[PDB]
Amino acid sequence: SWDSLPDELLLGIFSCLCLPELLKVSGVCKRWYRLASDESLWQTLDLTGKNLHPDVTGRLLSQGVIAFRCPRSFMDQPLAEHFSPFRVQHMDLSNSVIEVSTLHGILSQCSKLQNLSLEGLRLSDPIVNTLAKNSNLVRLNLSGCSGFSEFALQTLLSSCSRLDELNLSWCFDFTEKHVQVAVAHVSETITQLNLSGYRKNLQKSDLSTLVRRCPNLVHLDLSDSVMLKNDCFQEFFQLNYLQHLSLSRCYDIIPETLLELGEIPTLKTLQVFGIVPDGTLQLLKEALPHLQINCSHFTTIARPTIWGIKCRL
Amino acid sequence: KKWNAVALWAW
Amino acid sequence: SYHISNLLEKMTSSDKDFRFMATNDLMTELQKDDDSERKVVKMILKLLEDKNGEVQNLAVKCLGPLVSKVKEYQVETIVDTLCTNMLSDKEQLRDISSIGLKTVIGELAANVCKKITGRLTSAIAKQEDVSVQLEALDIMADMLSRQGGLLVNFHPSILTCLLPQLTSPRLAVRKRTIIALGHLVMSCGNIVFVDLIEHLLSELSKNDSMSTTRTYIQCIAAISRQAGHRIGEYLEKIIPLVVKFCNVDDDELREYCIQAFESFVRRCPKEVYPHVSTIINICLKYLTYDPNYNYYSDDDDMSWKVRRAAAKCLDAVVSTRHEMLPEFYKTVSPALISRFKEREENVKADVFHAYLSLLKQTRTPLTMLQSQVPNIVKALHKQMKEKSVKTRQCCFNMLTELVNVLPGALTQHIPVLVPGIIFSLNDKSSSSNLKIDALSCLYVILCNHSPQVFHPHVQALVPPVVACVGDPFYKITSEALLVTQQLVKVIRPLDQPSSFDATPYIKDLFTCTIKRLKAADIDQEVKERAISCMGQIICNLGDNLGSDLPNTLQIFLERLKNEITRLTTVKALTLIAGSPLKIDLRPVLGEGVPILASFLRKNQRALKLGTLSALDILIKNYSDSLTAAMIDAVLDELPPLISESDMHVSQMAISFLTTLAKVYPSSLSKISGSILNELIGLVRSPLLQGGALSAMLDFFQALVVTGTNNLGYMDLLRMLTGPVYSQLTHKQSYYSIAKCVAALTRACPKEGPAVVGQFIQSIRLLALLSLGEVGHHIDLELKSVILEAFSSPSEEVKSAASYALGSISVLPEYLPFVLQEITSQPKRQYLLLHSLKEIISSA
Amino acid sequence: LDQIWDDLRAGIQQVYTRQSMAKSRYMELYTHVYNYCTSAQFVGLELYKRLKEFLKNYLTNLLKDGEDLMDESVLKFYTQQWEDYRFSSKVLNGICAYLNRHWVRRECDEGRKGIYEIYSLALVTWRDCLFRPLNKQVTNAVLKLIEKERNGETINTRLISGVVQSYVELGLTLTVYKESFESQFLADTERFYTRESTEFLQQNPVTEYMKKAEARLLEEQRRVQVYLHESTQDELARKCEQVLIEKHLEIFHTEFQNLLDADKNEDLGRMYNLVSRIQDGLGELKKLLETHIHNQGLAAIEKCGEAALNDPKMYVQTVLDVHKKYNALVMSAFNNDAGFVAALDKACGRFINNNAVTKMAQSSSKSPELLARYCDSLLKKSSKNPEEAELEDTLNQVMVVFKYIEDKDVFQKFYAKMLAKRLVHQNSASDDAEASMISKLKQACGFEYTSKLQRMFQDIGVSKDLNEQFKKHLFSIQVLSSGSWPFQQFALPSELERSYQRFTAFYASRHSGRKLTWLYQLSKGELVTNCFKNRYTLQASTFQMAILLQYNDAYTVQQLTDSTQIKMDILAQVLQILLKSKLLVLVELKPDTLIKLYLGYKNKKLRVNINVPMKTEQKQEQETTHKNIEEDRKLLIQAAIVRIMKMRKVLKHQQLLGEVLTQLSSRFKPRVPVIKKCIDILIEKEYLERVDGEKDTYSYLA
Amino acid sequence: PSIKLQSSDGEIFEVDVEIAKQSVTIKTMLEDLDDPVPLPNVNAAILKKVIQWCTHHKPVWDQEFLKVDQGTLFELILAANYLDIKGLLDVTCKTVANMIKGKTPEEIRKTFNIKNDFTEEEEAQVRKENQW
Repeated sequence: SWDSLPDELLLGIFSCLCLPELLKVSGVCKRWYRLASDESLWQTLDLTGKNLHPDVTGRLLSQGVIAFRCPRSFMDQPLAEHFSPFRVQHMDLSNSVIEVSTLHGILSQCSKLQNLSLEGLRLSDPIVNTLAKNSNLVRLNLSGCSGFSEFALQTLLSSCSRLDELNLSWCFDFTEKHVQVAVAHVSETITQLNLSGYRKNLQKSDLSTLVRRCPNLVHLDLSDSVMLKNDCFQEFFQLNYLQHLSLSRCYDIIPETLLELGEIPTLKTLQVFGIVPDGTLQLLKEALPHLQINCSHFTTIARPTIWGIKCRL
Repeated sequence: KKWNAVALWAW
Repeated sequence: SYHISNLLEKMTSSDKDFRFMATNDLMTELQKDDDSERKVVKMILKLLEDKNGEVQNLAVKCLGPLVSKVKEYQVETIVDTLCTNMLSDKEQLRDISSIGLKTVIGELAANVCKKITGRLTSAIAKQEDVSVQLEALDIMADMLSRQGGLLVNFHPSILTCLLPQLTSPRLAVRKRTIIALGHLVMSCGNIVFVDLIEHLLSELSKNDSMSTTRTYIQCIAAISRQAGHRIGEYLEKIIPLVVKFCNVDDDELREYCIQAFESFVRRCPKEVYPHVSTIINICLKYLTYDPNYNYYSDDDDMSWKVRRAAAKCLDAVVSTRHEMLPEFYKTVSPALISRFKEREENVKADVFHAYLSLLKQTRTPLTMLQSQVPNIVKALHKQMKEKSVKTRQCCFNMLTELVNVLPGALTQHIPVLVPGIIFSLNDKSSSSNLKIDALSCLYVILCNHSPQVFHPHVQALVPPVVACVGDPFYKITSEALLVTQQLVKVIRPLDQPSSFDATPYIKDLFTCTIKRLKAADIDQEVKERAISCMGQIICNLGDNLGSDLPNTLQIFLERLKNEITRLTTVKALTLIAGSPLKIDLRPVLGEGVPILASFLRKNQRALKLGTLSALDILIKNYSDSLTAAMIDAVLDELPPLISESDMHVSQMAISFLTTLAKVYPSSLSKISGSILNELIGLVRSPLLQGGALSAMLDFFQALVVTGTNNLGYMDLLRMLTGPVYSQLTHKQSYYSIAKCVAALTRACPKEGPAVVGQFIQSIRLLALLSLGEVGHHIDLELKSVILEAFSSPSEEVKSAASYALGSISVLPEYLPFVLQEITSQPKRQYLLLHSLKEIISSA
Repeated sequence: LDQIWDDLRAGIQQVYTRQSMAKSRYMELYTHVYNYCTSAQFVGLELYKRLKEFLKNYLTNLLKDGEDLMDESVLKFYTQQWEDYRFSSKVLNGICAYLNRHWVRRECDEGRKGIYEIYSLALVTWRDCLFRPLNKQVTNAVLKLIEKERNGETINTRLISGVVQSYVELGLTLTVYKESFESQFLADTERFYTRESTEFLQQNPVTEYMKKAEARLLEEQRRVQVYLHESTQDELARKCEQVLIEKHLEIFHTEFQNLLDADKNEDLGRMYNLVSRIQDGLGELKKLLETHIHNQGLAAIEKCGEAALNDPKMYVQTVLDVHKKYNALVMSAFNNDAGFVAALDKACGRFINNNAVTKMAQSSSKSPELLARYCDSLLKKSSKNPEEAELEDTLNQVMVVFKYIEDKDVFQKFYAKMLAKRLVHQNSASDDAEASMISKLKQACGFEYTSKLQRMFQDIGVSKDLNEQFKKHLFSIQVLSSGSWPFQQFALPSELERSYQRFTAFYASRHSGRKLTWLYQLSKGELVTNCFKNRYTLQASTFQMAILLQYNDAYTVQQLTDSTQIKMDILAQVLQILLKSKLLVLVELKPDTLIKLYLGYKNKKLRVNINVPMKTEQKQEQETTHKNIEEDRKLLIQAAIVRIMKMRKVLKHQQLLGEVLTQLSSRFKPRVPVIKKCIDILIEKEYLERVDGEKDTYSYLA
Repeated sequence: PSIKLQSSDGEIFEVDVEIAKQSVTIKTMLEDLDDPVPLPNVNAAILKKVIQWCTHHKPVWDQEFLKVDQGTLFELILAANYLDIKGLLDVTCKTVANMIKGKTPEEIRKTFNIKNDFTEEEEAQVRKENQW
């Protein structure tokens, strides 16, 4: 008889099943279901690209999922259930098609999120206010999001102090006030930051303030900036750990002045695509053969792909 | 007896 | 970038003012740059030929920092261009290049020396300009001195260059060539050394000129001094040549020959033995050589150097040949003694050094030295009156060693020797070291001579010594105190009778010592010697101090509490407590006993023996006043001391208890506890042997006679004999117990019934051993019992039975019986042989 | 749970009994656990709580036995019981390993934090029950035992090690080790060492205190390794240093002066080793060393008095003795530290250039003059031929002294003049010493100065070769260049007239186009005077030769002046030498005075050296060369100012002075008034001018 | 260095010092404490099988060893937990998972000797929840 076996042997046997196998085996008996549903199994979940419902997602999250990765998922349905605060630490929702109300309700329960990503989604003031409670977010991502205000951004920036990497780029609703507030309220522990897209919103004063505020910038990107001059280069000289720079689409910067960027000791890479014409790249490479020019077409700031964690279910 | 003398020479 | 090119362009301004200032500015800047280093290096190199004198100075003095901070490759090219400039056709260029290259080498590596050597060979080879030769030779000597091993392939070239230069008109070239040749010979190889020695011998073979022969003798002396063992092979051909030139009437030529002799004697002992006699006569003949003398000038006397060399050679030959001491005393010694009066001061030190080396070798020759003693004193008497400080030190050092080598040498010469020492002591012109040496000599003289001889001279000796005690300089005070301690013994001996009245100087010595004693801030060496001297003073002369005695005892008691001066105070107390004169130590003793008892638990071995000896002597000589309170503290700390960790400390502890039992029997009731148990446990130990047995046996003999409760013959016998009967892996424990019970039986005459008691009976072995030990010196059916016990299955008991029978016999009623029983049966032969051997050993 | 609890308790009691444990019983006890646990919802059944309750009262019963023990017994009791409890708890954890596998780990996973493994539970129960009451008593016992050890007695080191290990292991890390033991230990260290130092300094000398302190520090370092944890090295070391060395820095400073007064190398080294431990504490020692060396130098120089003014040897030897003594002290006791060698250099540079001798001479230039005279005395021919080894060391020491002299130009001038005089007259003790001295001066001086000396030696060589060659053609003749030698220029006696022409013809024939000016004040020789009533000889100068050759009786000074055409000023001087030698009869002289010859002159030896230098020649030479140096200084100052203005168009006054001083620093220290006067002269020469406005600023004008 | 292991049936086997160190329980017994060590639950043949497995592991071989009856495999499963050996426990767990993998849920209940204990409404609710 197999009914006298303990629970430890059951867990050991169940540790070697995939998601469909476990889902199919869960319909044997109630004793089997009790062991199948445990904090053992739902250590890491994966629902990449499969549509679902907020009620199903909320119940699964309350089970104790730590690393939740459901990118490009559609959940445009109302949420009617209320659950206890979640324990998720790495939640990914990039390019997810969900409602604003559904997103606000789900984000109103999680409070121990160590990392987050909402690239391609749309947020609002109440969503940002709720996200301010996450004071332990090591990384964050808001590329392509729009809808927030300067007041909401400042409060969220002030609340978060341990943030290491942030990417507030490609905003389609930011202005001069939004850009000024983000730089003034930025944390002093930022290691990698991207502020591209603000062609007519980034000014020399904002860049100078950011340089004098955070001196531990490892990776920086200022693509599509048309308000950069030699003074901005001198501001970058104030930094000491600028290991990755990106000044693509800089129409207001002469290709000859890029040679002075080689004076940085910790310079490793520089993407200047758009400004440097054909043929002159070899001359620039010859002038500074101690770095790499136009070698990383894709950025890596707060990019989940999850953050070294491997999903089992 | 013995005499020791010194002189300077110039062009 | 442009700033450097400004100065490099400016340096060719064709104005002397501009070049100086530009060079100074660039040199200042280049003190705390990728392809401009070549340009600046080349420009500095080109400035060495500037017409203006001042620019050349900056160019040559800026090569230091330039070498200091430039890439490695430019160093190679600057060194190469300097070397090729050294061989140019311009005199000023050669001189400036040599001066610069000296500084360049100064500021540093392996490859540059190899590059330099090839050109410097031809630089030295040229004889057109002696100037450049001088620094070239100096640089080659510098390179050979440091890391000369790597230049093996250059050795024949540098040798073939170096040899011709010995004929140069300038003497400096010859001297520097000799210096370079010594460094080359230091580590060159067999083939080069053979060629050099062969050339030197061939050149010495033909005396082309007197000037050259001096140089060759100098060179061979230098090579002998440097190489050492390598030259001894060729010494047979060298010796006749160097001996031949000694006869030539040249002052400077002789000196190098004698120096070569000294080098051969010191460095080649094996091959110099046949010619030692030849060298000795030459040195003896030339030691007295001084033509223009008999007993703003420019005379330039050189005859003192040959005498100095002769004295040094005699020192070398004396300090090496220990065999020919009688020949030395027969020939060398009178000549050295006769030359104690010669005028020149430097060679006087050398002759004194030679005689000191002879005396050290002496440490029969003793009789010859004793015969020659009077001449030494006659010669030293005049020399101790000299005004030179260095001369008198030699005389004092001579006397100190002469007294050490034989004790009673100066018995007849005190009346003449003492005034010189006294004059040296109270001399304002004398130095501190001279006074220290005089005091050291006086101490050695006083220690090794009978007290009778110094009695007339005490009146003269005391005031200067007392004055030297008060000298501010601290080692003078230490030496004076050490001398005063022995002066106290001399003034009033205690081991022999005397009629000398010592009363007048007692106050002076006490007053001079007490001031140093009551200081507490003076140096440690002064404090310890003051304590020792005052202890000796009180010991030897204590019935005349009077009212000053009690305070000095309190001062002594104060020093016991310190952790650095207490051991010396313990020894002083031990000394003072054992004087033939009865000194009243009772006021100190009351507090001294508890303090001395404390030093037992201080895990310092040296202190324990001292405090034990002090306690033993104190109880032995001052029993009359001993309270029960002080003795209990001493008795309480003993049980830790008695152990098997250190047997000597246990022996001293046992001796203390033995003395206490003999003298103060009342307190013996207090040892019934831990002390006796620890002692009995120690008895069974297998490492106990030697005088510890004697002390242990004496203790029991003294104790049993006292008659204290719970400590009786029966009780002690039961306690020692308990472990065997109660239930001992070493046979030595049985022997120790047997000897102890034998001692107890010897102590108590009424023990015959007890003897029969064990005689009736592991236990059997102990009883037999006890009976044998009892029979060792006191003889009381026994023969029949022993014979019956002989036939036992235990071999270890048979040997014990054999020893027991033999010791019991040791006689009129047993010796014939044992002799008969020996031949009675073959079985009773080994036991009989052992018993006979024991009887013979104990006869 | 009940079916196995009784046998389980019986088995556990056997484990804690610390006796022989049967291997079979172990597996039976383990088997009980499998049956008890096996039948989410893990089966805990409060077995953890049951064993916690079992372990609770056991420790209370154990504590009842040893709660009243004294200091000696508590250490042994705690050590033995702690060892037994640790071993038995390890065995028990081995028995019940099943619970830790599943249920203990699940409780932590579920988030409840009020749980621990069996070994940790046993340790925590020990800490809560037995450690809390007995910790103070155990710590006090350890402290008393340590204090007993510090006083000399021997203690059992095994008791303390067990206590330390038990304290460390109970941190479940060193959280409990520091709170309960280390703070009390350090406080006791403070209390003990303060009183020990205060009592020790009052009776024993300060010298032995250094040895006592270093021994105590070494003892502490060894003790912590022997029976303490290894995490207190720095804490105890710094605390002990603060207690011992830092508090008594004042008495250390006071002692240092006395230890300087009487040489004690080892004691000074010990003080340096002790004070070096405290950071930033050696500066005041350096100040005292500098001041002491300065005061000693002035005191030593003052002792010689007025004799040192005219005696170079004693002055130089005094300076060298002071320098050698204090250099040995610095290199041995202070371990060649940069600060102490700097202190030596600063003091030397001050007491060499300013002392009692310079005050008497009213100028600071007397020291280089005395040094040059000492070198010249060393390198002359004397009655005693010097040894090669001793001379080289003395020359090295002289070169060491030369480094501290700020006015090197005076030394260079005097040395060059004296070397020229030695070379002309052929009186050098040893040539190798001269070569070594030039080799040293090459490195220590400029290139322009040494070329002059090399020219003199080349001239001497080419003249010796010329004389040797001319001897074959046929008295010694020296021919010198007109620029290299510092000599500034009478009727030739008929006695040597033939040799004059004979040498002149040969010189003209061998080389033409050269004019030979003959100097008779540097020419020596020997006399053959028949009209002296004896057959003797006297070395004399050419002037003395002419004076003696003329009288071959009584003559007037005017007659001799007409005879030899010698100037009266030098005639009186040369005649006074003859009068002082008792070879004439008439101190004052008159133009018409008659001088005769004393027939039958009596001397100790026939060979008499009457070539004594004149009374005033030395003083006149010194004044002349001092004036020449003073004149030469101005040209260098002017050239430096011109060349510094030529490259920097506009410069300030203070910057001008600072640059001129560093330009001329290797020769002399310029005086500010002299520089100002030279600037004023340069302005009057229209070489530069002051710009309008912005006062105290100068600009170059072409 | 000889260790004797005793089973329930009374058979005495031989294990090396480094061969018995593979069992965590045996490892602890060797670590913190001439005669046999009885194992009340270790059976006769299963003890020999465990000894063979330990010697082999001093994959295809795992399948070859575990290609036995279901009851014997279940009995040997408890042996791994009792002796506290990880490799064979993991192998047994993987074998059980593979046996359950690729099997119909309805027939698995009968194959595993487990009676179906659920209601129609409960079964419908479970099926609806498993729609994902």
